[PDB]
Amino acid sequence: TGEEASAQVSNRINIVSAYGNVXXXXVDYVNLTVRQAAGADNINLXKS
Amino acid sequence: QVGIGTLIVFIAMVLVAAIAAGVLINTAGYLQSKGSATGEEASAQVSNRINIVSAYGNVXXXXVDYVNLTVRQAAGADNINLXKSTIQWIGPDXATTLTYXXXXXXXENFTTXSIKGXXXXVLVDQSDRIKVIMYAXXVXXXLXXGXEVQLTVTTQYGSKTTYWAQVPESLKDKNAVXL
Amino acid sequence: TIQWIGPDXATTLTYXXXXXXXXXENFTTXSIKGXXXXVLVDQSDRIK
Ligand SMILES: *[C@@H]1O[C@H](CO)[C@@H](O[C@@H]2O[C@H](C(=O)O)[C@@H](O[C@@H]3O[C@@H](C(=O)O)[C@@H](O[C@@H]4O[C@H](C(=O)O)[C@@H](O)[C@H](O)[C@H]4OS(=O)(=O)O)[C@H](OS(=O)(=O)O)[C@H]3O)[C@H](O)[C@H]2O)[C@H](O)[C@H]1O
Ligand SMILES: *[C@@H]1O[C@H](CO)[C@@H](O[C@@H]2O[C@H](C(=O)O)[C@@H](O[C@@H]3O[C@@H](C(=O)O)[C@@H](O[C@@H]4O[C@H](C(=O)O)[C@@H](O)[C@H](O)[C@H]4OS(=O)(=O)O)[C@H](OS(=O)(=O)O)[C@H]3O)[C@H](O)[C@H]2O)[C@H](O)[C@H]1O
Repeated sequence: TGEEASAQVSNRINIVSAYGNVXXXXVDYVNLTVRQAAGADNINLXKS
Repeated sequence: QVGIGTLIVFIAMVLVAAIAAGVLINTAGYLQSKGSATGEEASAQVSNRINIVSAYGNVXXXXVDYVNLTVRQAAGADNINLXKSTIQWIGPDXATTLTYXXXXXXXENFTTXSIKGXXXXVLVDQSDRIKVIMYAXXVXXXLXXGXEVQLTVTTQYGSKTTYWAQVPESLKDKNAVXL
Repeated sequence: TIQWIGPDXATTLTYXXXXXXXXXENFTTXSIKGXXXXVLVDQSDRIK
């Protein structure tokens, strides 16, 4: 319990910026650039 | 315990302060770029201007059928492109807004010719004069003796220069006049 | 069991079989992450 609780609080994703392609007159994609927060461990982006 | 409880909360508080410090600096980042751009463009609006040196036109039969303007850089202005610029024509008949027609005689458009300089559309230097060419019988009817025209040469940045072109009282025995 | 202290009623909702749009005073669970759609196995499971 002690290990998992600290992992819950600390392991976090930080979003740097967001951009998307635009065709004709409508945004057809939404892309984000993410990074792990301060002191975080390995963050798998499939179980997320 | 209180020792265990304190450490977990302390971990959260530095993260919260990190987020709080994050928004403050980044918001200042956007305001920096927006502020700097506003200062430059506003300064360019006041400074970059056009001065009309003199105006003249051809005389056929008994009607001034061209209006030619000799423009020059204003005091302290930067490059003045004459294609992205526009000129208003409040004549005795029509009241339209002319634009650049690349190469012409020009219907409802104006042309340049470069009196002096290394460009025929840009006022790069301070000593370079460009001739703005305007067709009278194309934008409207051929000007008659007395018909005054009001012209405002609007630069891209927004600065305006107004010149009132007044055809001489009598057009007898003269091939060209000074409007 | 889920207790619904709402603005009008106040009941205790129990689970019902896969019956959406007809779920009266019951609640239904549709899986979001995982193989099981009624039980949370590991930390990565998410159920709606
Ligand atoms: C969010 O981020 C995603 C990241 O993928 C991004 O998605 C891409 O957007 C591209 C564009 O719309 O910006 C798409 O580009 C097209 O497909 C590429 C590829 O095939 O996937 C490239 O394809 C070649 O294009 C040439 C060209 O002459 O058109 C064609 O001969 C042929 O379709 C392809 O030939 S190839 O290169 O020999 O394979 C090309 O883009 S490029 O690689 O940047 O030059 C585009 O045709 C891309 O498919 C898409 O996944 C979103 O846009 C973001 O919002
Ligand atoms: C305002 O500024 C504009 C700037 O364009 C100016 O426009 C010009 O005005 C000239 C004149 O009316 O002052 C026009 O001149 C005529 O056309 C020229 C050219 O063809 O465009 C020249 O034409 C030749 O002249 C010979 C000559 O012996 O007279 C003739 O054989 C024949 O007309 C033409 O033969 S050619 O060259 O083989 O084609 C001539 O003017 S010139 O070049 O100055 O000597 C005139 O005939 C000119 O067309 C027009 O753009 C306005 O006048 C200003 O008010």
